[PDB]
Amino acid sequence: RLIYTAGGYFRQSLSYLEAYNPSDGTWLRLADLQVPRSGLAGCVVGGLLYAVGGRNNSPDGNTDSSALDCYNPMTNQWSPCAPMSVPRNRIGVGVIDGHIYAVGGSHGCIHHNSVERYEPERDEWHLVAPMLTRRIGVGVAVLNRLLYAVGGFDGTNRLNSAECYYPERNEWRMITAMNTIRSGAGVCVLHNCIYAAGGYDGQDQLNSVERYDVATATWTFVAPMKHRRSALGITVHQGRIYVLGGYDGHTFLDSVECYDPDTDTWSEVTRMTSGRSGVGVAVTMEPSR
Repeated sequence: RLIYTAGGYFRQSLSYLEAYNPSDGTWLRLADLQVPRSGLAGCVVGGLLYAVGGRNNSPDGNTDSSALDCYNPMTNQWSPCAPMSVPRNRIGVGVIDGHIYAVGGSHGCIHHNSVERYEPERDEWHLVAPMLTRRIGVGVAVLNRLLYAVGGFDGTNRLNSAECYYPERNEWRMITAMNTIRSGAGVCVLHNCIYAAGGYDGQDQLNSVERYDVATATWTFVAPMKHRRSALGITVHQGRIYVLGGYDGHTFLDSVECYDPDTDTWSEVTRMTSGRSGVGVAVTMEPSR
């Protein structure tokens, strides 16, 4: 029931965990991340909210993060998990069958093509087959138990290419590229389509939104957001898409926009308590309190 946003960046990495109630209007302030992190991803397995990778930008210094941390709304408490094999700033993650897949990201000057899988019931990570492409700022979505990695930055070029991970074959296969090159887009799975919203093509922050249909293996341009934004947070709540924050080339946005697929329209629904980009976002049960 609530939209949780963890971490982010507002001229320094942030610790915030805040949850938006799309009915009430309210933002709830919850327990801070142990460590401030930007460029992380969020996901939910078995009701727990996971914060994965990212980077700690502080005045004391900067360090990419391999950390996995788990938040429990019934206790309003964070607990650490076993970390990834490598730090991963600007990671994408997706969940297949109760397992968390960590995709791409960077570590200093290394641009990962590696991919690894977390099993919550054993608190253990294992490497899986690497992507065909090094991708940082990669968008990740799962559609029909397949894991898609969309766009990103390979360290030299930004990418419109997409590829598809078959968990039980353990291999990646290229699929149809998007219309638009995008790093730091919001990618999620609505109904039966993969959406890719915003991002950065190396010249402009983007407001366009496109969506992949597996059946026709085709990307179709849809209604664009109101605000160009890169490094936005994104999630799906009650059959609608929410995008949070991001960076428009000048300001760190607090704008939250909501996409209604039955009307193909975006509208602004709230403002975050403060502008930020690079947050981790996901949906789970509201805190007991």
